Amino acid sequence: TRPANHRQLTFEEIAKSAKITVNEVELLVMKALSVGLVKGSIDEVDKRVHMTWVQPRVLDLQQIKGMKDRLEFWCTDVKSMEMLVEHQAHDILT
Amino acid sequence: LGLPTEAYISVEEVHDDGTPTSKTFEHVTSEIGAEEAEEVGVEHLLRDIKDTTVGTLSQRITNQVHGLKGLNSKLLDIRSYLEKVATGKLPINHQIIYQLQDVFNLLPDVSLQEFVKAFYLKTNDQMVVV
Amino acid sequence: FDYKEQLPESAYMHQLLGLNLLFLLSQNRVAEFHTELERLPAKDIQTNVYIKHPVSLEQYLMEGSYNKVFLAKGNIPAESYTFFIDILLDTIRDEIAGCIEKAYEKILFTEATRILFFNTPKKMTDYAKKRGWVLGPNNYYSFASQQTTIPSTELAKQVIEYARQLEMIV
Repeated sequence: TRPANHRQLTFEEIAKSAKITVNEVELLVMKALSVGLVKGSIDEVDKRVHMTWVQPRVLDLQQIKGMKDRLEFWCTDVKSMEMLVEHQAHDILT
Repeated sequence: LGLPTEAYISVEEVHDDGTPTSKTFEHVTSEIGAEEAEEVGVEHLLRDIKDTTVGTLSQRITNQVHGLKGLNSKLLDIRSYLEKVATGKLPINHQIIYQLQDVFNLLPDVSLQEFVKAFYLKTNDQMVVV
Repeated sequence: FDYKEQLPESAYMHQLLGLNLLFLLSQNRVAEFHTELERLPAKDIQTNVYIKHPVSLEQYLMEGSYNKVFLAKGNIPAESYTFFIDILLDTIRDEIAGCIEKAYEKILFTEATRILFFNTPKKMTDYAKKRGWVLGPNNYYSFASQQTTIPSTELAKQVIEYARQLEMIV
């Protein structure tokens, strides 16, 4: 669920999630990484976990509508940057 | 945007998905290559409308613009497929959804401070060379 | 200033010249004030009192002795220099407020009252009801704490400009 912008999960977040105090979220994340569910690292000095992957699974129609919305945004950004570059460099495009 | 050839291999296997299985095609990676004796003919036929086999700044900028065009077209195709599958016209293809999930996992984070600093450092190096 | 030679000297002139200079101080038009000073004779700025007083007031203000410029209210060469001192008081308080703006992180109510001369303490909310830097009188007023992204579009604009200038035939 967390987007790549702020995929820095926190020990307190994982505590408010599946019920465990913050002294074994470390072990839980270790188990996840070892099994291969997720990838990344755990900065326990700052008490947060960096996730750079997730094992994909099967989704719901609403979970795909969310992906559709995210695409809509991405397409809009790409089109805007395309128009900007094309207009700016119009006089040198071959 | 793409090559004129699409390749398909007929695979019929019990879907680990657990869904009814039907003998259908599966996409195969395709490419265009040429013998040397075909490269000579191709180049001769294209001699009049050929591009330079070197990166001239105008052509490199044009290539970047074409890259943006291709990326936009591919994103539009994916969005249209997502529209159709969401509304219900098409069924949910699990491999498609897996690949899209992996793509969104693979999107970078460009607002990270440690990345912004390195980016400015490299931009300044390139600009001093320029 | 125009017909100096033909017209005779106006003894009742420097009073008004200083009055205009003080008005310029009050309106905070320092550039016009200094142009007027430059127009004026060099000797008069020191010999005379009518011109020297506005000059001294601006000197104190631009030196930063706000206490001194306040204390210099009494020495009015003539009664005409009245209500311009009051507009100047308003301008001085505005300048002090600007100092508090650009500096003085995290200021308090009592020191603000002492420094930025407000009216009676029951009216201490003045300039917070009007200038109102979203003060947020959190007892201490916090100064409302009043005071990382790549501009990729702008940088791409510049780089495309370089490419254009390199690739144009000229």
